[PDB]
Amino acid sequence: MKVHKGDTVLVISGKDKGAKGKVLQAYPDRNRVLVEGVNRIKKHTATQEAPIHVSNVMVVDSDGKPTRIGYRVDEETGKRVRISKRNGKD
Amino acid sequence: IAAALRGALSDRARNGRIHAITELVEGQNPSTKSARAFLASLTERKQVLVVIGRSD
RNA sequence: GGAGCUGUCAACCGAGCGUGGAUCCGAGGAUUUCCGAAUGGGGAAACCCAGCACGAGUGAUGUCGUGCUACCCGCAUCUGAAUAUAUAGGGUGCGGGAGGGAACGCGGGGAAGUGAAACAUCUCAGUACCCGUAGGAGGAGAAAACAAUUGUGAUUCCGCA
RNA sequence: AGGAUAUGUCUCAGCGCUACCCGGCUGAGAGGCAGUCAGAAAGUGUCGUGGUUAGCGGAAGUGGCCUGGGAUGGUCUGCCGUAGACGGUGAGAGCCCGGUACGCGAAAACCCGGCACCUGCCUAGUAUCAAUUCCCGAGUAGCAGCGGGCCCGUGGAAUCCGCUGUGAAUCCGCCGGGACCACCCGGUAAGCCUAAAUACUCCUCGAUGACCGAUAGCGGAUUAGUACCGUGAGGGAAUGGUGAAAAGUACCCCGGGAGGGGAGUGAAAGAGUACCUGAAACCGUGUGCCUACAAUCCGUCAGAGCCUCCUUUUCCUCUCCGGAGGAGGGUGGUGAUGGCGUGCCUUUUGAAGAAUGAGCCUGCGAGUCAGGGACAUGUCGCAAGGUUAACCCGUGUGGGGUA
RNA sequence: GGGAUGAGCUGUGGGUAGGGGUGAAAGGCCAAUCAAACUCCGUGAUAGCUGGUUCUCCCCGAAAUGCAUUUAGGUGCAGC
RNA sequence: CGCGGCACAUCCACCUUGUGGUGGGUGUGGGUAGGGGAGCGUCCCUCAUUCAGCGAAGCCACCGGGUGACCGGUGGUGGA
Ligand SMILES: [Mg+2]
Ligand SMILES: [Mg+2]
Ligand SMILES: [Mg+2]
Ligand SMILES: [Mg+2]
Ligand SMILES: [Mg+2]
Ligand SMILES: [Mg+2]
Ligand SMILES: [Mg+2]
Ligand SMILES: [Mg+2]
Ligand SMILES: [Mg+2]
Ligand SMILES: [Mg+2]
Ligand SMILES: [Mg+2]
Ligand SMILES: [Mg+2]
Ligand SMILES: [Mg+2]
Ligand SMILES: [Mg+2]
Ligand SMILES: [Mg+2]
Ligand SMILES: [Mg+2]
Ligand SMILES: [Mg+2]
Ligand SMILES: [Mg+2]
Ligand SMILES: [Mg+2]
Ligand SMILES: [Mg+2]
Ligand SMILES: [Mg+2]
Ligand SMILES: [Mg+2]
Ligand SMILES: [Mg+2]
Ligand SMILES: [Mg+2]
Ligand SMILES: [Mg+2]
Ligand SMILES: [Mg+2]
Ligand SMILES: [Mg+2]
Ligand SMILES: [Mg+2]
Ligand SMILES: [Mg+2]
Ligand SMILES: [Mg+2]
Ligand SMILES: [Mg+2]
Ligand SMILES: [Mg+2]
Ligand SMILES: [Mg+2]
Ligand SMILES: [Mg+2]
Ligand SMILES: [Mg+2]
Ligand SMILES: [Mg+2]
Ligand SMILES: [Mg+2]
Ligand SMILES: [Mg+2]
Ligand SMILES: [Mg+2]
Ligand SMILES: [Mg+2]
Ligand SMILES: [Mg+2]
Ligand SMILES: [Mg+2]
Ligand SMILES: [Mg+2]
Ligand SMILES: [Mg+2]
Ligand SMILES: [Mg+2]
Ligand SMILES: [Mg+2]
Ligand SMILES: [Mg+2]
Ligand SMILES: [Mg+2]
Ligand SMILES: [Mg+2]
Ligand SMILES: [Mg+2]
Ligand SMILES: [Mg+2]
Ligand SMILES: [Mg+2]
Ligand SMILES: [Mg+2]
Ligand SMILES: [Mg+2]
Ligand SMILES: [Mg+2]
Ligand SMILES: [Mg+2]
Ligand SMILES: [Mg+2]
Repeated sequence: MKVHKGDTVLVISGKDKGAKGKVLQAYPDRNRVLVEGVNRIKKHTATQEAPIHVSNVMVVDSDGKPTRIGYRVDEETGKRVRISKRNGKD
Repeated sequence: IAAALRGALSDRARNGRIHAITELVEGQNPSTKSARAFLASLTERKQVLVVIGRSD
């Protein structure tokens, strides 16, 4: 996916609309991610997070506002890279 | 078949729904924005039949 | 191709791998037990017992690994029984075949129910089925043809008639 | 074919006995042409804006307010579009995601095409005359017997094919023109090869559906040719749905457990792994009326009395009350009692019939389709004319097409 | 109750297959089926015979006779 | 026979004076086989329009409606 484990994201839909966290783990097969401090869950002993759909998060461009992900043709050395739109650099 | 088509076109023309244009986009490249602006200039109704040559 | 992964029912774990490019996708190659046309011989398919040659192992028998060893047909060679010419046959060395596959093709064999308000000619129907044999298609195909007083000009398939 | 008039792709060498004319043959070289083909067969290279087998990029809303668990809904606004195909995401998304329009992308293998290599073929016979001779596919044609098949069922039975017998001719020949004969016309059997237009789908990709939606659609959405049945060949099932997310109920109590109650999660547990919705038959529990002196196709008409809830009166006037009750009226439930009254279907002259079928509920289960078919009608177009079939061109349902 | 040293009984292995087998013979038996087994296919066999055939209203409304019939419980034509 | 509602056919007068309606007379309206005419309900598609998480479908109850098949309103349950 375009969202990676180390990234910081903005929740754009759901109960936690407007929360900022970093991805903890990604599930490409399920298209879900674990963002820290979102949609917490009251499990039973004897409040962790549950994954949300990757469609519901947008990658913060590390320069302010969230953005959609594009790819600039690097390589140039030696493979492709993942950049921003809306002031694209990453 | 031909009589029915002629009658339908006659009804359209009689109500004044036949329009004639030179071409849709003054350039040589497609542009839906300007084409839609031109069609909206011609018409404010939903269903429009555009008859243009097969080479355009 | 680019950050996660160790398939699924189907989770629980355990233990690990990954930007020095994993998991994943494509192509080519390697390995490929035993049965099966099954083909060393046998056999109640998936089991049993060999021969030859070359290596391994043992104090030596035992044991192990790898190749080859069915039958028929064609070609080339050596031999030529009863028997003389010779042939049948035999040895050797090269090639090939066998079996499977849903439909479609060509050649051959060929029902009955049923219809005839009974039934045998007739129909059903050259259908079902069976046998032989293909190919990507096949078959047919270049006038010992039609036509009829004019003429057309290999075959196939479609529409009329 | 063979004879008389006429001559050499170009050269060289050899041979055709010797000196010569005319040559002819073989080998080589020089040219021309063709080629993986029916017309001869393989292989080595090299090159494709060539193709197939992985893929990649790809525009535009974190917009306000309302409802909501959640916005993809409503209502205001902004934008892209060669992209408003389709699907997913917590509810109808062109702008959130995979993608779509469009455009790039191949180490290698395979396929196709080109250019070479390579392989092969072409080394004078053209024309005129002569019209004597030879040749033109043999156990064949023909004929007869018995059959097969043709519109043709043996018929006057041609043409074609098989077995048996008999058995020719080579152009002044032979065969066909529906018995057969004469004339005319057509053709040249008994040797081989041959693309395309045609048929099909186990299979692989890409789409589509006035197709099905779990008793349907494949037998098979579920272990499916499985379980199971049969010695065997064979036969052959049934079984999908929590929720957006497992957040799948910690802890306490009764209980051996199972199960439950309280808490807790969740928008909802009126979603608790026996889980979406949750009908009917069927089985309870509570409650209003009736029923233990009566003979009942079980209903229908008449009908008292109870019970329930609304309302017009005279009263508790406490009345702002609210209605206790009384009188009337009306809903709804029940039905003491009176009359009338022989189930439904099929099939029959005639059935309540002691003739047939049905235990009950739910689901499924029977005049359909094809064809320029036939007849007759309603309606529409054109009209002494009407109309095309195959087929051709078009993303289509459109335009041509006179047989 | 009959036979119980015999034309005996029985185990293991084998053979005969459907107009065929086998039968000290009953049309007996041939996988709980036999006056022609079973399975699949022809095949959705055929049946002048039995049964079934699903919503509504409005108008009209029969026949059970004649002739013929390999016909008589079917059909054709007439009659209605 | 009386009074009221419906339908078919026909006659008499108008509106397109039979495409069909309007008004009044008159006659008719049991029905199996069977013939003819007009309709209800279910599903899918197209065109237009209109509702729906402020709650669709389905199901249940009650109150109503039409000449019939049947229809509507309200509430409950439910979740597209
Ligand atoms: Mg691999
Ligand atoms: Mg491989
Ligand atoms: Mg063997
Ligand atoms: Mg053997
Ligand atoms: Mg000898
Ligand atoms: Mg073979
Ligand atoms: Mg017969
Ligand atoms: Mg018969
Ligand atoms: Mg019969
Ligand atoms: Mg082949
Ligand atoms: Mg061929
Ligand atoms: Mg992509
Ligand atoms: Mg709110
Ligand atoms: Mg959606
Ligand atoms: Mg969509
Ligand atoms: Mg989303
Ligand atoms: Mg014949
Ligand atoms: Mg004949
Ligand atoms: Mg002969
Ligand atoms: Mg003749
Ligand atoms: Mg000849
Ligand atoms: Mg041939
Ligand atoms: Mg061909
Ligand atoms: Mg099924
Ligand atoms: Mg269901
Ligand atoms: Mg078994
Ligand atoms: Mg709660
Ligand atoms: Mg609910
Ligand atoms: Mg629920
Ligand atoms: Mg249940
Ligand atoms: Mg339920
Ligand atoms: Mg009493
Ligand atoms: Mg009595
Ligand atoms: Mg009574
Ligand atoms: Mg009585
Ligand atoms: Mg009787
Ligand atoms: Mg009875
Ligand atoms: Mg009885
Ligand atoms: Mg009786
Ligand atoms: Mg009886
Ligand atoms: Mg009877
Ligand atoms: Mg019974
Ligand atoms: Mg039809
Ligand atoms: Mg007509
Ligand atoms: Mg045996
Ligand atoms: Mg007897
Ligand atoms: Mg038996
Ligand atoms: Mg038999
Ligand atoms: Mg028999
Ligand atoms: Mg048949
Ligand atoms: Mg009557
Ligand atoms: Mg009547
Ligand atoms: Mg009737
Ligand atoms: Mg809600
Ligand atoms: Mg529906
Ligand atoms: Mg309602
Ligand atoms: Mg409802």
